[PDB]
Amino acid sequence: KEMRILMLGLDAAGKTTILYKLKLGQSVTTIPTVGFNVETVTYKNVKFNVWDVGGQDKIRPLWRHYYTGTQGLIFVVDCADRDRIDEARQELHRIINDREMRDAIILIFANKQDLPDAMKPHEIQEKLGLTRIRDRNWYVQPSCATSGDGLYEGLTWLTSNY
Amino acid sequence: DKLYRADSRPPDEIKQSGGLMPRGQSEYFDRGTQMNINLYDHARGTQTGFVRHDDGYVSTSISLRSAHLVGQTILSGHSTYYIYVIATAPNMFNVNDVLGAYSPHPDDQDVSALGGIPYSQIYGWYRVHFGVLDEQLHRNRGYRDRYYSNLDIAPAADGYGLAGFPPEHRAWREEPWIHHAPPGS
Ligand SMILES: NC(=O)c1ccc[n+]([C@@H]2O[C@H](COP(=O)([O-])OP(=O)(O)OC[C@H]3O[C@@H](n4cnc5c(N)ncnc54)[C@H](O)[C@@H]3O)[C@@H](O)[C@H]2O)c1
Ligand SMILES: Nc1nc2c(ncn2[C@@H]2O[C@H](COP(=O)(O)OP(=O)(O)OP(=O)(O)O)[C@@H](O)[C@H]2O)c(=O)[nH]1
Ligand SMILES: [Mg+2]
Ligand code: NA
Repeated sequence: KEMRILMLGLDAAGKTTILYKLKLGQSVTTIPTVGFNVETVTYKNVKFNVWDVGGQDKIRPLWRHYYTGTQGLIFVVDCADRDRIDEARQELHRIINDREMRDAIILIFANKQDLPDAMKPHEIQEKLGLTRIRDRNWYVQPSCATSGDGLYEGLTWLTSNY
Repeated sequence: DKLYRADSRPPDEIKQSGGLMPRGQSEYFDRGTQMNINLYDHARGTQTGFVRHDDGYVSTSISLRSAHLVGQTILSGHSTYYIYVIATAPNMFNVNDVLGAYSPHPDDQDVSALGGIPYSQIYGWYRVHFGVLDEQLHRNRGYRDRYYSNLDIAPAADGYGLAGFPPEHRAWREEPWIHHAPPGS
């Protein structure tokens, strides 16, 4: 079985770190992503084709040109970044309201739980307005991408829930 | 459909670089410099006319014949070079469509990849020796068609915001760039 995954979120959320922690088992130093990275990862007998697309403001209009064929959305949020949680909400709802994304289940990585000021999953769920999403499954998974905690639990949710 | 990039680096070096990466990427890891993703700067290049060290784009051609002509210009001093055959994906932009009539060197006929081109996107390559394509295409075993077969280059409408004309440039007061104008332009 195969699953085409689109991983989106604002810049600095932790997307590329997640991708390379999963594919390499290691924590890498990153460059801000302006195009995309793509890797295939095998877990509990599922081949996950994960697309890591750049989240800076100027290149968000390109997100939709990756929606085709997507079976799960991974939306990564920087939980220490309270100043941008609301912008994160607006970008999420713009994604899920595109017709090409109607049937993609949504995993939220509530990332950077290691940081002191960090918003926890209850708070993230509410600041993202997720209960207004009533037409598909979603779930908020706490994570620290650098240490890898939360990631395979997220991947487990994706398999179980599709 | 496919794109074609003439490049003097051999396939083994490309594989170990993870693909065809922009110059700006090395600059970033080497001295923290942020990549320049203004398409106009990429197309204009440096005052003196050369490729910027911070360039966030990688140039490709739309035909094998154009890529070869580029190789016989830019790469004339290399007795061996490669033409990489590349699938389409949405980090690619038709420079002349995005810059429109303001494209500074429209003869380049460039389709450029923002952030570079991963190895999995490279279908294969032609070796060019003393300017001649004598050999059949060598297929990239690392290519992944299913990744790319359903994706296209970005449409120009979603490229306009990346045109990056300088702030006082008149394009910013006209369609289509006016909808992305920085403040005061
Ligand atoms: N290369 C092409 O097939 C191509 C296609 C269409 C248009 N053009 C035009 O040709 C002109 C020059 O383009 P170009 O893309 O060859 O210049 P470039 O600087 O990217 O490439 C020139 C050479 O520099 C080296 N190089 C490139 N990127 C590198 C990297 N990241 N790390 C180490 N070495 C690297 C390679 O030896 C390469 O052949 C531009 O005007 C462009 O519009 C080129
Ligand atoms: N403290 C902490 N830092 C993290 C965590 N995950 C990622 N980071 C860091 O946050 C910064 C951004 O990480 P990236 O993986 O590049 O984020 P990005 O979402 O890919 O950004 P774009 O490519 O611009 O879209 C880096 O310094 C990472 O090391 C985490 O769980 N905890
Ligand atoms: Mg990234
Ligand atoms: Na394609």
